Amino acid sequence: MTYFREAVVNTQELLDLLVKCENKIQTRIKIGLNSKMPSRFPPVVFYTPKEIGGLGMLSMGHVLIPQSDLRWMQQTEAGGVTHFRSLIPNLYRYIQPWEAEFVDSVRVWAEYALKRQEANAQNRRLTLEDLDDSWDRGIPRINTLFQKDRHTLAYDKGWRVRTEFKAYQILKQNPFWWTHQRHDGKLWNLNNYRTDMIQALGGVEGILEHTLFRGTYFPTWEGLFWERASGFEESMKFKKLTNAQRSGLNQIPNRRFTLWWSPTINRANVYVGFQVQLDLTGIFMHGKIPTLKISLIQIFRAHLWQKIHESVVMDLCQVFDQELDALEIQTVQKETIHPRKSYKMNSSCADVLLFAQYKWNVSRPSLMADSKDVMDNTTTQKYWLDVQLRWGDYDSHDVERYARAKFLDYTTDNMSIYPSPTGVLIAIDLAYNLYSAYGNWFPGMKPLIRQAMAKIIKANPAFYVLRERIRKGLQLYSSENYGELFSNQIIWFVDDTNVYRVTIHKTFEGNLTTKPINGAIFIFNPRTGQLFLKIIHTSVWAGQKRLSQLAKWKTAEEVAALIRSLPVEEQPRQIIVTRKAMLDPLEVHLLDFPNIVIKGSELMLPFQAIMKVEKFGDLILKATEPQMVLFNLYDDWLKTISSYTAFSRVVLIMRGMHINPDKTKVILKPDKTTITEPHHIWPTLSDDDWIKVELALKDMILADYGKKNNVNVASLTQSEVRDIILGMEISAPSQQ
Amino acid sequence: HDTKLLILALERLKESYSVKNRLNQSQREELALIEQAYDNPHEALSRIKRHMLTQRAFKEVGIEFMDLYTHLIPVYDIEPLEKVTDAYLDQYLWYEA
Amino acid sequence: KSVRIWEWEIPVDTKLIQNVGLHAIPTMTKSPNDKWVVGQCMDNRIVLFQLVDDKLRFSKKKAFRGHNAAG
Amino acid sequence: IKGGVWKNTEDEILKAAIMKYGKNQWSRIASLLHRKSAKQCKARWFEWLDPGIKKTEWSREEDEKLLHLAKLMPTQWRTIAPIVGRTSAQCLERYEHLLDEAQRKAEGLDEEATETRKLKPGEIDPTPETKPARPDPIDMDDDELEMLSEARARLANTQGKKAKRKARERQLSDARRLASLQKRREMR
Amino acid sequence: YSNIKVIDMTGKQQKIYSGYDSFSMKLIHNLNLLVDLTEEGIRRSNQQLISLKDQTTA
Amino acid sequence: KHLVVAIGNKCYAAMPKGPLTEDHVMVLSVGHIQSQVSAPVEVRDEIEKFKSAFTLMANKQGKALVTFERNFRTQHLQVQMVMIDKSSSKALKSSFTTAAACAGFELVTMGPDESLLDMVNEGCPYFVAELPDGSKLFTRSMKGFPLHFGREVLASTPILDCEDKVDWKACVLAKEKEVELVNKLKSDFKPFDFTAEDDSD
Amino acid sequence: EDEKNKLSAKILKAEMKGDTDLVKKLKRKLESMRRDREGNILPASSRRSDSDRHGEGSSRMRREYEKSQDLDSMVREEKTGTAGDQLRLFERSLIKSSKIRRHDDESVDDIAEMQKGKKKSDEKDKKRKEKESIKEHKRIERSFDDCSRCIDSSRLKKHNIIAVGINTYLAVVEWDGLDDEHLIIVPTQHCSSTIQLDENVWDEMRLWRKGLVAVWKSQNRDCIFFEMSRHVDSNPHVFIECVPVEQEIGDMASIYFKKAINECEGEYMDNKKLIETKDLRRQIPKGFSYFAVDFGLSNGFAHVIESHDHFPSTFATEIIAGMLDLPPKKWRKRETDEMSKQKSRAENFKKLWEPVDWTKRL
Ligand SMILES: [Mg+2]
Ligand SMILES: [Zn+2]
Repeated sequence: MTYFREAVVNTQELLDLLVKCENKIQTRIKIGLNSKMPSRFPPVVFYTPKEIGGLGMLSMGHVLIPQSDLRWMQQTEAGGVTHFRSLIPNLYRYIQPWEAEFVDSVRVWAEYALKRQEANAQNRRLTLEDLDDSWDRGIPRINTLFQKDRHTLAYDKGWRVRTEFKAYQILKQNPFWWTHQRHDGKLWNLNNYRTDMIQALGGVEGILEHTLFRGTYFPTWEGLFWERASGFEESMKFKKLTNAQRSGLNQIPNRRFTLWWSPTINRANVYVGFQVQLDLTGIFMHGKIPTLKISLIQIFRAHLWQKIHESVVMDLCQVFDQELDALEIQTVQKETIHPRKSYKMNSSCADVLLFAQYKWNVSRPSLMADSKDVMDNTTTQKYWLDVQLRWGDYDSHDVERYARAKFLDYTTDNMSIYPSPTGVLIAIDLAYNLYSAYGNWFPGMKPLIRQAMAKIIKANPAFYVLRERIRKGLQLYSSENYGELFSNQIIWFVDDTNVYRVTIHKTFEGNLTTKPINGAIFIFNPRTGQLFLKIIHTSVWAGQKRLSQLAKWKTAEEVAALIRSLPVEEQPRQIIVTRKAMLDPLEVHLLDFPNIVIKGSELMLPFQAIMKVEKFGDLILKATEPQMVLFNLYDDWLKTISSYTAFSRVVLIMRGMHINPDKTKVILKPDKTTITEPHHIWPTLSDDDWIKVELALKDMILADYGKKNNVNVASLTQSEVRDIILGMEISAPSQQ
Repeated sequence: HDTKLLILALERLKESYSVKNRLNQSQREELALIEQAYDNPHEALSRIKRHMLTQRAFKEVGIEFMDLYTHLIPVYDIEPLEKVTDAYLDQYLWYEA
Repeated sequence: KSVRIWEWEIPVDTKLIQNVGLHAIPTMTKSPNDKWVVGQCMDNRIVLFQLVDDKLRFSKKKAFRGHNAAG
Repeated sequence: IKGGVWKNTEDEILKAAIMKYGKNQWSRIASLLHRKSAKQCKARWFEWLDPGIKKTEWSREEDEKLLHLAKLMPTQWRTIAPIVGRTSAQCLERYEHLLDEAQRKAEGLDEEATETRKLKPGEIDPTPETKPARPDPIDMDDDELEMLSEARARLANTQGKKAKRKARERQLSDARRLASLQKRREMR
Repeated sequence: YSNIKVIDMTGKQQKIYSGYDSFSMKLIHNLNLLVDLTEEGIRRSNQQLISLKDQTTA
Repeated sequence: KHLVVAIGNKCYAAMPKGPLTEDHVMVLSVGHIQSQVSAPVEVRDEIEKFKSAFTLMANKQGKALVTFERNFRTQHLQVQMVMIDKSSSKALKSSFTTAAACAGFELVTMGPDESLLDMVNEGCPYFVAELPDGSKLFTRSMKGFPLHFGREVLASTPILDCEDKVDWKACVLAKEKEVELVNKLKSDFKPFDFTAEDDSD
Repeated sequence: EDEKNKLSAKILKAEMKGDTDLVKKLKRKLESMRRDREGNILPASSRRSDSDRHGEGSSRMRREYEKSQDLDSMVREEKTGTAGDQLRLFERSLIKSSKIRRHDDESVDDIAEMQKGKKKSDEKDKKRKEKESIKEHKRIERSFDDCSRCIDSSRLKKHNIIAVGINTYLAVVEWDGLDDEHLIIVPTQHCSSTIQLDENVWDEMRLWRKGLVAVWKSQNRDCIFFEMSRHVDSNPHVFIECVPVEQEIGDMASIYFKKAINECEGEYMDNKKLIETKDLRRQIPKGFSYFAVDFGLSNGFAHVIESHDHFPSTFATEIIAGMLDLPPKKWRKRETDEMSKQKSRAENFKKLWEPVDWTKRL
């Protein structure tokens, strides 16, 4: 198309050939996937190309798209599920004809000579603006001046005939035999074709969501990158040189691609075929899509389909175990989890049975999307819940309609068993993480399931196991709470920056030499005000030169030992870290625990100011052993201010003291007669005197921040004081 | 000019293997000679000049055909230590010509 | 064609004696003093081992073949 | 790595390898010679080591024919080599030596013979197949002896995989015959 | 491990313990906890009100 | 034990079994220490004090003091101290750099007090030689390093001209002569010995 | 212990003074590891029981599929195990499947269910995986011990250094670099990319950059800051090179790298072939090799490496040498002329660096 681009359109017997060849290539992929009909094959697989897809077919065929296929579906916070609705290009339009290139190249090289001839008299440095403007123009392009080789390339004179003679030197046929593109700087640009190809799909939201990505469901696209296909596709398969046997294997490299597309490719729309179920699993597999079966066997490996079903049921039970009173449930019963209930698809039994002593009215049968119900249609009290798991395909991730249809079928099918007529069915699509409920609701139930189910989805670690196995099979990796701290739970902050520390002093060389020093681990609970402070003198620093990596392990090991020894009743529910690389050594030690969760704080924390607490640490440095010291950071503050203000105050005062620390020596004594008493950590100031220094410190933080920000007042006073009270890293206007 | 002509020669030879990637012995001997020719570059020119003056009789050429279904093409693999001399000479002849 | 020394109540192979010179031993007799143990080889050979040496590379310090047996 | 001068053991392993496998297996022959492998074995045999390679002095008519043909051909030396059958290297070094012989003849005879053309300037040589055959030294030991030992074994082997393996199955069936016979003898 | 030193500065006077064993074995609370509880009720309701009004206009 | 010359605090000075000269003394640590980089500061400080003390003793004799340390295939910290003529002191730099180039490594030149601790961390084998002017010669290339390289350089013809003494085992003197040299060393060092009056505490 | 060396030594020391009662007094003083995709280093774990949990029934892959374990062990598994451990389950099942005659009606992964092998193969693979874990550990520890960049290194070249911060240091290159003032910023302790630096060391690396721009701006130069981080799969130590250029080159440099990065690898590699840099710690995932280049304080360009054979390890030095018309020896060789060359260079820059108060306020 680059060489022939003027001629090819008139050559239309060649256009018939190009349609034939493009169709042949597609047929070869269809055969490799094993198929004998178009119907399971939407175009989208090929054209989705590098960015998402992994293939990347450029087209010259008038492939009329299925576009009635182009519908994508999303779940709202209400549990209601919303639907969204929308010819792929020939290159020929994008590839500029040679007439255009020859006229455009004459004028662009002419105007460069004028601009350079101007620039030679003007001796002024040549503009960046024109060089960014003219980039794709000239037969020797203008970017050829950028080429970096060009000081040598000036001496390469044979090169166009020489590239033709390479056909005698080298056994591989070269399509670009005519263009040494470092001289020809590059006579085409695909980027408009790729971007329009996404538009012709409606790609970015629509096609991503469509395939497997809803199974990964984590955020949008922007974080996500594809790793190398590490696994059996590469390392031994290359090493052994078996190639007679590798011809027998030859589907296996397709495995990464086939898994991602398989929600499309598996889809039941064969024109002709029959449906088979993968054992111990609810997946229906249509034809022998070659690699997919082992890929799914490796994802599901062990019972996990059953294990997901029982875990969400018992998490539902645990909600009802708490919501006994507000629902008038005298007990919640867990029915027998028959070991095939979760993947027998013809029938179901209730899983959770609720008991009551109440007079009660219940809705006719209704969806989570119905925000109010005919809740007086009937009076009854006995309730069942039933949970159905699903693995959707692009023809059907229907879960609103599937929840409706399966509820009606199983309640009416005599093969089913149910304890009462008043029931909800819960449906979850493991291929898409969509959920739906269809139910005879009593009034309280619908908002509870709505709230619980959303929180359940993330929490329910059996889904985490499934997702992480999908991510690993995909090799696809991503680059990436303020009310919770007060709210109720046992939550800790932890530090590692003060643990391993080194001091610098100059040798008689006049260059700098290092000496290492004792360091502290800072652990803090914001709701109780309680601080634990573990000192590391001897044990780590004597032992190794690894000490930084060992110090991370020892930080996680010492905090693990603290949690393990001190309670079983009041072990932290959450631990919060800014150092988030610190999450990973904690996580392995939490594997002894399971019951504890770690979060990455998303907000900046005092711990650099704890280096100023290291001044009080110097009183610790006087101690000779790796002792532990216990503190509460709240004095008289502990009663009155402690929940609401004192976290905000301590965050503000502690962060402020770091950039202020000499100035804080003055400000801590707002009047010279004021004092800090030995039984307190903070100055003896009342309410209003604490407010005066608090407001001064807050404004002084904003004043120093204002010195960069100096356009500060109008936006940053309203928005950024909130965000600085949170502690966001606010650097946004250039980053936006 | 010679040091710059040698760069153009060596980078032409290396370009074929950057595409081809798989190296038996002879591609390993050639890439060793090309990488050597960079750190040698004044020495490598001295060999190339000495080769062009003295040697006059050469190691055997291998021949292979390239299968385009309407017509074969004949492909020759000259010995690597000579190819750098031929490759410098090709660049030099065309530059002076 | 190996001699394996195993511990009481323990199923795993604590010590493995393995050499090509090891062979099927149909009869083994231990001295009552525990000083020596005798082994008969099917190719009309007798080889002596020390019960405490465990020199797992195997050895033939003293061997005899004067018997006219046929295994 | 490949190349450099040819020892004795490499020529003699080359001859011996040429005896069992040789006249065009040479990739297989290189398996016995490290460091001299595919192309260099063939080039050593045909240029230097072939019988009939006529390593003797250049007579009158051979020198006549070589100068006659150098005037007739220009530089065609691979074609010239069959006619004089003294091959390509032998022609070229003789021809260049005869060109030296004329200019040197009076004035060079003592000094120009000696003060330039006496040796290469320490440089590495592309010829070494054609020039020599070094003796193996008085204490040749472990480089030569390793390949000498590999050569002797590979010259002896004479058997396929199946014959070597089924010979063990004959031995192992004989061993099972002894064990199973004796159990029959004693349990009967 | 039982001999690992703890110092306690949480009370008005310092104490030293054989920390891990002893600390593992180791009216006004309701008045304190209730005023924090009620104010958190107020603030959470207040933030819900602000966010709901913005969402309502959206 | 008869070969010990002087015995300060962290370190003691002793004559080797095979001395290059009559004034060759070595300073070793009484605790089992691999090198000066592993040695505490007080051990290294006394080594620098011995260097100063022996230089003053050498200065009375009209000699310069040369020191070097070899941390390679050793388990006990040993510092060698050899006294040479002032003329040979200038030759040291050319002798060391020539011997290093012949051995196949580079000596790096450091100023009046730099290399000993600062260039490398504990556990690294290293050789260091300090010249009488205070500059240090240091190298990290210890693979195949000659164990007697420091003795070999000092024993060369322009310095001491005692190439036979390079191998310490051959030059070993009789026990009666060894006691004489140690007693002579003790007497000459005794006026300069500043440690003899630190004992009051 | 070492104080015993003083008193053991002081015995003769009193006798050198010859006060026999001092002799008595000093005598009476004595004579009375694994990697993860995030690029952490974490404690190892071993599959000691996983050979025995399987049901001893059907063919191999069915046993692995049926074996049963609770969500506890599955959460532990999924947090410890890399994707390699999941994908390696292909091997023994399908390697033997390659020999078997296939029909399009029932085939590739069907035959993979049918293959047998049992405990002798599991023991050999179990021992293999254990040996590979030890090899991984030894490889990791070698990457710490052969690291010349850590201040704890045995291979350190400390005379390179011109300034040291709390967590980072600034030094002259070890070679005939592109300029006498060719400098590097290095983290004092080991990490394999700047993205893997957490907030204090990340921000401290940026802090040097304001000083260096100001120092070279006083010369009317511009400067290029770039990271080559091929290291990330293997754990070598990152540094940012700080190369000064003439202002006329600085104005062009963003053009040169913008072009070259679009050409560094084949056209059909998977990810985006160029990243514009704004929030780099969130734009490129941890554990990916990448290149990034910044021009003065302006955030520049990055690329995520996918073919370490194709993307050249010298990339930016070739480009900047191509802006400076230098001969290839200035970037191909890394000719390590050091002894006097670095000392004069380090001291000369140090004399130029000292006005930057960040050097002194610490
Ligand atoms: Mg076969
Ligand atoms: Zn490092």
